[PDB]
This record gives sequence, C-alpha cells and structure tokens, in this order.
Amino acid sequence: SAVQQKLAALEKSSGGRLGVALIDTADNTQVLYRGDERFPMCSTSKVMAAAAVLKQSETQKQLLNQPVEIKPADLVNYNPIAEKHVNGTMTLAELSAAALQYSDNTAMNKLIAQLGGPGGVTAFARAIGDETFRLDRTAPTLNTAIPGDPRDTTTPRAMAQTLRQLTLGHALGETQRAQLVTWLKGNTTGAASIRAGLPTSWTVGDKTGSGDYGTTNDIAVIWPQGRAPLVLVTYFTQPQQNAESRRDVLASAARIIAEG
Ligand SMILES: *C(=O)[C@@H](NC(=O)[C@H](N)c1ccccc1)[C@@H]1N[C@@H](C(=O)O)C(C)(C)S1
Repeated sequence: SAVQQKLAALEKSSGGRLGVALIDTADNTQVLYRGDERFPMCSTSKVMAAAAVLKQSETQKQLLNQPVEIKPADLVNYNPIAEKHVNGTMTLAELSAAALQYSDNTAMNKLIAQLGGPGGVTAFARAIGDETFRLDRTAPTLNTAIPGDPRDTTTPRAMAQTLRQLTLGHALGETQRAQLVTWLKGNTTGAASIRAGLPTSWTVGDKTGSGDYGTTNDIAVIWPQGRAPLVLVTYFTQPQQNAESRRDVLASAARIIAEG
C-alpha cells in the first residue's frame, strides 16, 4: 500500500528498525509495519503495570489511597517524582500518575511490587488476552533493549490491541478506564513523539519509552473531534548500543499515519 511505502521509506532514512500498528476502530481495520516483530517496550510497559493495579482496584475499592513508603534504597537511575517524597509515603494513585506522566522508574517498581513481581504484570496481560506481552525485569534493567533478547518485549500489533481494550474497551472498569485515560492525557514526556506528528486539534493520551540501542517508543490513543478513535503504537530501535534517541522518527511515523 501507500502508507507502507512511506513508513518503509522513513525506516530506511533512519538507519534503524521501525514498528508501527494503528487500529482504525471505525471499520476495525489495521495498518501494520513490522507489526508482528518483537520490540523492547522500555517504559511503555508502565501502562500495563498501572492498568493491572487499576484492575486490582475493582475489588479493593480503596486501593489507590493506600500509602507506600519511599526510602533511599528504592531509588534508581531516574525518579523525578519519588525523589521528592523520600522518607515519606506515596499513595498508589500518585505513584501510578508518576509512572505514567513522568516515567518515574521507582514508581514503576512500586507498581510491580504491588502486583507481586514482574510475573504479576505479565499475568494481567494474559488475563485480558495478550499472549505476546512479557515483563521479565524491574526498572531500570528492563531498558537494556539488547537485539534478539525476548525479555521485556512485545509486538506493535499486540500492544495496540491491548491498549485499545484498556483505554477504549472494557478490560477495565469504567471508573478504572476513565482514570487511565485521564492519566494518559496528563503525560508530560511525549511532546516530541507521536503528538508532534498529529494535527494540533487532536487530543492525545500517550506513554513514551526509551532505552539503550537508541530505543525510542511511544504508544498513544487518539481522539479526533468528530471522528472514531484511533490507537497508535510506534516502536523504534537502532543497531548501535550507544545510539541517541530519535523521537523525530516517531512523529514522522504518526504524520504518515495521520494522512490516511
Ligand atoms: C523507560 O523508558 C525509562 N527509560 C530508562 O530508564 C533508560 N535507562 C533511560 C534512557 C534515557 C534517559 C534516561 C533513562 C524512562 N522513560 C523514558 C521516556 O519516557 O522517554 C525516559 C527517558 C523519560 S526514562
């Protein structure tokens, strides 16, 4: 098709490996590029950890208000929010917001501990029908993004289908789904990614991710005013371990997609 040629064109211009999946929920049609390929999710896996805690909240109604200690042993490479509350507590809602809207790695690890380990995150993915997602490690080592390593990976197709079920479908409760949607709106880390390639009149909820080998990821759910919603997944990784981030590729992929 035409979109596949331009996506393949910008992948060649980038020197890396692009993975794209858009779900057009108007006709339930799909446009995919390397859609069944394994990519490191990096911090985009935090959506699955936040959604899994939200699923736990459908029986323990008062769970997001439960305080959780933050103390020096908990801090790792990048903790923009949990750094402010060391030797204090942080409720599971403020850690979920820190993980989604600021990509706080300590918040992720607290989300992972609440679920009983990374196997508890993968469990929730299998329960909602995702057989491809797998979380193996905690932050920050889940961002190693070594080529060929199946650890902490998924495919663009699977993550787009899952993100549709979480934010648009009914894999979560309505109070849970509205909370995750409201969280993805408040994201502060995706200005130069998928958002930069979409019309400004388009409201977007997204979660970014980045790691070694220049991995630059972004998953988004998009609501054009007057039109049926879209979910977009753009994964990108590079051959050099020390490669720099390429958020511009993610914006250009979304621009090629938005022209459809
Ligand atoms: C997940 O993607 C996280 N990335 C890391 O922990 C990497 N070790 C790292 C890469 C680059 C700079 C700092 C740490 C966090 N999520 C990224 C993102 O959302 O773009 C991040 C750069 C904010 S860190």
